Amino acid sequence: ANPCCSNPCQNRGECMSTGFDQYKCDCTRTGFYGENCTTPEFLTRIKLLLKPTPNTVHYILTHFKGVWNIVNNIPFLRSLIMKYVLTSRSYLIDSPPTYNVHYGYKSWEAFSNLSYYTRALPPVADDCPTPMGVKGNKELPDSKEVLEKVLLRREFIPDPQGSNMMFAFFAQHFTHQFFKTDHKRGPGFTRGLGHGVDLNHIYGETLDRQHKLRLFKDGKLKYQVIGGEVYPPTVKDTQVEMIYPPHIPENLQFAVGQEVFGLVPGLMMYATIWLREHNRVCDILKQEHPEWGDEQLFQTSRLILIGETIKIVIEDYVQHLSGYHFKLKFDPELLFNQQFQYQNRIASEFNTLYHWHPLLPDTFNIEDQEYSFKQFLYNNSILLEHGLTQFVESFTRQIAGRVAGGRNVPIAVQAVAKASIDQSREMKYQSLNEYRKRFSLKPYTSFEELTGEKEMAAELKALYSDIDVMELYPALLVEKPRPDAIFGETMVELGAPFSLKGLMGNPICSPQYWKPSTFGGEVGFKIINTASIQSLICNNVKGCPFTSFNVQ
Amino acid sequence: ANPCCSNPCQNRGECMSTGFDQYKCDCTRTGFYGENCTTPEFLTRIKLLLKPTPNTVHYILTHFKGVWNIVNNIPFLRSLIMKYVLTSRSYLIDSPPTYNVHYGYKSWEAFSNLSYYTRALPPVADDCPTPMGVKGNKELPDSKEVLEKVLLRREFIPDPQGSNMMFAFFAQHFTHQFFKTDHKRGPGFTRGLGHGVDLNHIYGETLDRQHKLRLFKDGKLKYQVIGGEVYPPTVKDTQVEMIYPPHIPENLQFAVGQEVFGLVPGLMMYATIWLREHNRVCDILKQEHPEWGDEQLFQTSRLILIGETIKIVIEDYVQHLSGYHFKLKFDPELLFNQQFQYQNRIASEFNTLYHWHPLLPDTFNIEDQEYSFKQFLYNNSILLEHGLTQFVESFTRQIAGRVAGGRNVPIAVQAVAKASIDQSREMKYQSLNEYRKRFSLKPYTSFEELTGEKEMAAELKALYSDIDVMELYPALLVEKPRPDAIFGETMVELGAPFSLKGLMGNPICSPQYWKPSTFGGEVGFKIINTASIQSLICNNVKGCPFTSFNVQ
Ligand code: HEM
Ligand code: HEM
Ligand SMILES: CCCCCCCCO[C@@H]1O[C@H](CO)[C@@H](O)[C@H](O)[C@H]1O
Ligand SMILES: CCCCCCCCO[C@@H]1O[C@H](CO)[C@@H](O)[C@H](O)[C@H]1O
Ligand SMILES: CCCCCCCCO[C@@H]1O[C@H](CO)[C@@H](O)[C@H](O)[C@H]1O
Ligand SMILES: C[C@@H](C(=O)O)c1ccc(-c2ccccc2)c(F)c1
Ligand SMILES: C[C@@H](C(=O)O)c1ccc(-c2ccccc2)c(F)c1
Repeated sequence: ANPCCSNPCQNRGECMSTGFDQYKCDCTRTGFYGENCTTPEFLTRIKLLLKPTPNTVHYILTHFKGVWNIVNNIPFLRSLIMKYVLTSRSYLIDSPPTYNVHYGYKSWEAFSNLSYYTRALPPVADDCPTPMGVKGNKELPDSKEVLEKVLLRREFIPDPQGSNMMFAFFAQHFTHQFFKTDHKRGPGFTRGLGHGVDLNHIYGETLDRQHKLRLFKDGKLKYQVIGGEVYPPTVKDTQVEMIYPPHIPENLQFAVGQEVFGLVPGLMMYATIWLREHNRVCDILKQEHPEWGDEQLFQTSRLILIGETIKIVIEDYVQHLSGYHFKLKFDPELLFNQQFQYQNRIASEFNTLYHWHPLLPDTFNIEDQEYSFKQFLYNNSILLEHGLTQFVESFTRQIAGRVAGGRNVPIAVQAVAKASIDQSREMKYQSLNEYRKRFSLKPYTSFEELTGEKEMAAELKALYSDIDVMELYPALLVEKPRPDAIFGETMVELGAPFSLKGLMGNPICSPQYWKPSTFGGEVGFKIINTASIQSLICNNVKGCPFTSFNVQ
Repeated sequence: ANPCCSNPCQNRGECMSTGFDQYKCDCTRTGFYGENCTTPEFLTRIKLLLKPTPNTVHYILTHFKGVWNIVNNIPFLRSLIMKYVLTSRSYLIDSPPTYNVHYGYKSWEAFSNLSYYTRALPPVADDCPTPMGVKGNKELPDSKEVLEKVLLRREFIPDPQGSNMMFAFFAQHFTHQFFKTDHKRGPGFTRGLGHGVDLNHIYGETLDRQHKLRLFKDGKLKYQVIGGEVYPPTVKDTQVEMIYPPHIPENLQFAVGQEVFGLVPGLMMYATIWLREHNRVCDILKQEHPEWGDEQLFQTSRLILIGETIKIVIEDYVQHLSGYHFKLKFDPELLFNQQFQYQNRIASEFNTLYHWHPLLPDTFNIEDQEYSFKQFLYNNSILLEHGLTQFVESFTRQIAGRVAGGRNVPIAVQAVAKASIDQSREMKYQSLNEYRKRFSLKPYTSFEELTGEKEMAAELKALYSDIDVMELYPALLVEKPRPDAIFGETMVELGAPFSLKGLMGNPICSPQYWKPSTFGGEVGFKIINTASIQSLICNNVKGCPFTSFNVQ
């Protein structure tokens, strides 16, 4: 019915219904015109003949190690490059946001309501004939079928890039401050109203909760000592609501401030590290500022840890998963002479694409022992038994699984992966090809071009029947990996834009904030500007265990 | 104690304590350096020698009517000018925000917490020796004394600019969607979490409330017919909470959606106009879109009314109060090639400066009759008796009072004006001269330079004793007016930046939103781009009564 169902408008033009059976395209600012925004303006034809493809650019970035090594030591150039990556990725995101689960037209409710995840492409109208609009059968393939045929893991497939468990758990810990689905509401609703890197997973989403985790002395977070070691305080001591199975002994119910973080020792590990880091920064600030009271110590520390997080997320985490020889840079000043919006809203599709469960192993090897999921889950006593040092050491040593390439989703979390398919559809996502087009990729012409192999492709073609109806979630996990890479094109070309906006669109990166005073002086500012995953573990973990997001 | 009390840092540099008795200035990006950021960089010395003063620029803008008349008809120039006014005003506001009642250092709580009004200058530390930091006596002059000596009105003083009661009630109606102090919390806390022009005063702040005001047919707001005329529905019909004295008859309790708007027929007038305008836009959208359902009609209409409001607020309201011969422009595209943040946060100081009660007359003349405050307050039957037409006619005819120039605050609202003084101090505002410095004005050197006269100046000098301790609120109302103007320099030089950010930093002004499809097509877009206070009254009010913000 809805004449817009076929998603006729191209190149980011917007489709609007003009009567029951006709439509119109708003080609404004697209660089195109015509009934569908398919015919290019002049300058557009040139830009197109000069735009290297994602894969081309990707090759250049992962080869010529000798040349990059030289560039990386010319500030004028490194900066010039990083600036480009930042701006060119960002113009891909709508800021301020538009569209959410319930609104496929622009609307104020959509903009104002912070409870929704925003949406990079509008949902498919509720009254379209097929789930993807017009193409395909009345019903999408059985999710159980897709799961089992192309997703589930037979034999564990290690990541060729060397991603270890430090990387996998950091990914899980970090993203879980801004992916916090509100299930009381539905998928598509978030509980993280910060919509970004505000460290709510350390400090708590609400004021009431933060106060319960706080010591109110020297700006510090409450903590306990077990052995000679610092761990978070108990639910009993703080009364902060945490999610634990009823069988968990009272002294093992840790607080930390993202309620879900008790369910995996790997999460509880980072929670501890960061808690230690905060109190560490407090002792530093208190030395430079004997006149400062409890509140400002705490507030300044949180601002510093936010800095540290972004610094590390860009220069170590992203650095690693990118595979680039070019040395990425966290430098807010690169943006001070550019058009850029210091705001952000986390997109449903970012959440969806970030379900990297293939990273998980079949057992968790905390050097010495090997634990199954059942043993590992909600079992902090493991953390206490081994200590942080063993753990860092063990998790740095263990390879995580390859994400793209198909058939690597651990059976232990199959319910999750199915849910991902089901909720994708519940939220009315558009097709894989529609998202590719949305992000300046060329659409796939065959399941075989998507996977880069023959078997899974045939299996998919039997279920979906038409490449143009292939769903976004599955395609991501099944997509042909870049050469010796962990992800395919789609993952990286949707992810980077979402990721960099959430990173750089943080108030502390804005000119008013980005100055020494903001962080208690040159000494606190340095804490941000020299932060690394390595030093985070070095300053806070008992030995000074070597780490990396990289299995050496 | 707090070594930062003396506000030693100049030119917008930030002061930070570095030990109990010493301080440091962060001169980052100010254009200055040195212990206090007082000594200019080179390019700064030049910019300074070329910066015409506010009064100079103001002269040029209000004279040469012949030249402006020519410029106003050269698009390339009008646009070029408007662009400049927009960008140059805006760089005066911190965006994203910083500082609020409780935070004089940068902090995350300050940034994240939408319940606070933000603050253009930090508060004075709770442990400073004097209220203004270091200067002045242990205590500020008695508020009752300042009120009575220089504020209260003896003889009504009409505005030399011709501002009428249409202007005064529009100002009150318009600003009361974003000035909504939460008295449960304190001054310095707001209830309008939209922080800007979101038309919550028509539609309601919450979803629950909006639904109660909605008809759920053709996108329309609920309404009743009395006589043959459209007025808002009753509290009884909708159950929407409204503030009315207990003696008000049930059929006179109107709904509208800003709970306070029942307390003045001038407010209830605009509320009705805008309600009519919404349903008018719905009938239009329904014609261009027979396929559209209730929700999208409603949502698109609200987006259009938001446009109309900003269009009118800039090209008629601001136009009028400015006194400029230059024809201001509402054109979001003027910013598309500039650095500008499409966000906003309403500042406590904006609230404070906008207390324009001097505008009010001694009696409200609804042509024929003359009502006192007691008669006018919470008395909608007046609105019913006369109708909208008489009212528009009457209010266009009646001059409002001059705001600056001293001694024009109606005795009827003296409690309010005192409150303003008291709450200013409760919230720890800095001195008038500190705010002047903050907005690139030269500080006043004598009460006599501030007022431009002898009597009130001597009266003030006896109370405050030192010009550097003169409070911001009183100074605004007492300040020497620009020539035949309603406001002085300070009012206009603080106001414009706050006002324009709130206006242009609205999502609909951002490139993604500013296109025809957003508003249901070319026909809806036009409704925005041709809106005027005149046509608003023309399309909605029974005759087609002539109006203006201007007593002719
Ligand atoms: C032992 C390790 C892990 C376990 C036990 C686990 C299990 C789960 C479970 C039970 C859910 C909730 C599913 C639902 O509510 O439908 C979930 C969601 C999710 N998982 Fe994992 N997972 C693990 C590791 C990871 C890792 C390493 C990542 C890396 C990014 C990740 C990414 C996500 C994301 C983004 C969600 C979205 C949930 C939300 O929006 O709150 N997970 N996982
Ligand atoms: C009959 C006309 C008016 C009456 C009876 C009136 C009275 C009041 C009252 C009772 C308050 C709240 C007192 C308090 O919250 O402590 C207030 C606040 C305020 N008034 Fe008016 N006033 C009138 C007209 C105006 C006009 C024409 C303006 C033009 C701008 C204006 C600007 C403001 C502002 C900005 C506030 C503070 C808003 C808030 O935080 O709630 N008022 N006035
Ligand atoms: C080749 C080394 C310098 C340039 C690095 C650019 C990093 C990201 O470049 C990306 O390339 C894609 C295709 O060109 C585009 O679609 C993206 O918009 C762009 O961000
Ligand atoms: C994780 C293993 C259990 C679920 C798979 C059963 C349903 C279909 O899985 C089949 O089995 C083989 C797997 O190697 C493939 O060769 C087939 O192509 C695949 O379709
Ligand atoms: C001759 C100039 C034509 C009108 C343009 C000026 C628009 C506003 O000019 C204002 O002037 C003040 C002092 O220079 C500054 O405080 C502001 O930065 C600026 O916005
Ligand atoms: C370095 C940068 C880039 O290539 O532009 C980048 C940023 C973020 C990512 C990323 C981050 C998280 C998920 C998916 C992708 C990326 F793959 C590359
Ligand atoms: C025209 C423009 C300007 O001078 O830059 C302008 C904008 C807003 C205002 C204004 C608006 C509200 C309160 C105080 C001042 C102004 F007086 C002038």
